[PDB]
Amino acid sequence: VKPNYALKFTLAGHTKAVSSVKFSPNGEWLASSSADKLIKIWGAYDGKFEKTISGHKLGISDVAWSSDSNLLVSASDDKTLKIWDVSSGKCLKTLKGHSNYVFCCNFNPQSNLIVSGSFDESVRIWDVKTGKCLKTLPAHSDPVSAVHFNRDGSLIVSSSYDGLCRIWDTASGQCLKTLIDDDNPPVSFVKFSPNGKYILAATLDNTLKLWDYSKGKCLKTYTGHKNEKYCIFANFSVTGGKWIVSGSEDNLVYIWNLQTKEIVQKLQGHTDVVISTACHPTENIIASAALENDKTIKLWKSDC
Repeated sequence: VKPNYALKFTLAGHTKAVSSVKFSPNGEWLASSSADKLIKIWGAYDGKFEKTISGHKLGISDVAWSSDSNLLVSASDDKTLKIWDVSSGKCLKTLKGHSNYVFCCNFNPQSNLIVSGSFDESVRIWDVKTGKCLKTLPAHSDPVSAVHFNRDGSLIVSSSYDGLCRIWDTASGQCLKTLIDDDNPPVSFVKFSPNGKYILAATLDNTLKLWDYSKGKCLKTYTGHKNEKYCIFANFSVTGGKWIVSGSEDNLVYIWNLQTKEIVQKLQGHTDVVISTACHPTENIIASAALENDKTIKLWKSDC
């Protein structure tokens, strides 16, 4: 069994590279962020433009949705994050504290906390209600590329150019596990698996790895794509067959069988690096976004 993702819509509007795409947890919306300093909201099923959200002073690297789909948080080169009310488009809070570019962000599932990572090498944990920084973790010795909470919010995972992944207890901010290989290329992406038992990590050695972080064992490896420079997001696709999905520096979306590690589809259409992909929470739909030769988001649909 293999998927048959086909292009359904191309979403144009951004005027520089598109950095991140995320489906809302209710499935209704797609949010995109860009080097053009803007967030755009689009209908998830037909790609219909909904609104533009503005206020950052420099490019945006990432966006993330609250669990109730009512808030977004964005991470900017302007050294701040902003919390946005999606309905009004208004900036509710500006999160100040990082000393350089903020690259990545996420709400916890509870959505009372935001986690962020920065070029400044720290991971910060922020109170959503007040906008205050609760903890600064001395997380890494090089830029932080990704941050993610697990399903119950009790853990955070971070990746860095220092070649490490680290697992942090949310409440205490203590490091519970450091994952360190024999060689240490930059770790460009990480997230927990749906069940929270594994982490999926990308390295700038053109490789994605699935790890049991408790046991420190690499269970699966996914290769054949191009990823030596950009911090490209990956995903577990779980609405149909169980796949791994990633963008690639050869302008394609790659899809792998999670168990066999075989490449099952390569989606062709973008004209620049595919830096972000997202999988819809209930339907077999992928959103992909590309850098400045392209500037578009594509929506793809499969029967499985």
